[PDB]
Parts: sequence; C-alpha cells; structure tokens
Amino acid sequence: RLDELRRIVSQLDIPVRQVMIEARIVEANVGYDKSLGVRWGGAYHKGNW
Amino acid sequence: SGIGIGFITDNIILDLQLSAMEKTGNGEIVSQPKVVTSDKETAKILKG
Repeated sequence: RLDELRRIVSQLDIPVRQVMIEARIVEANVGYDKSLGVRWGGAYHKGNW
Repeated sequence: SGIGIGFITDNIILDLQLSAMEKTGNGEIVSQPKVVTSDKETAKILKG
C-alpha cells in the first residue's frame, strides 16, 4: 500500500499549469457630421427664410 | 423658414403671409454584435 500510494503521490505532486492570457480590445469610431443652415433674409421687401 | 409676404398700406393695410415648413429626416442604424459561446451555456455581449 505504501508503494502504491507513493506512486500516486509522485503523479499528484505535479505543478499546476499557469497560463498568461492576453486579450486585446480594438475600438474604432469614425464620425462625419455636416450641417447646412441657408438663410435668405431681406427686410426691405419683407422676404426672409 | 418658409414665408411669403405681401403688404399694402396706403390704400389699405393688407399683409398676407404663407408660412410653410417641409422637413425630411432619414435615420439608419445597423449594429451587429458577435458573441462566441459554448454549447448549452449562457454568454452575453453588452455595449452601452
């Protein structure tokens, strides 16, 4: 029993495997916004948009 | 914005204005999230 348990002991006393996990986050945001306000105002003949 | 003005004052004061606004807005949103999940397990993707 001693010997059998010793063999199991040898198998069990094994280093647990560490792993370095590297996760990369890539975010790309592209925003294009154009606004046009066109004004035609004349108070001379009262025409104003 | 939209206005049409007509004015007389000497004979009579008559001001006639037509005010019109026409607005068109189209918005398209396309969002697609991808999640990798194990079989018969719950996984979530959340952005907000």
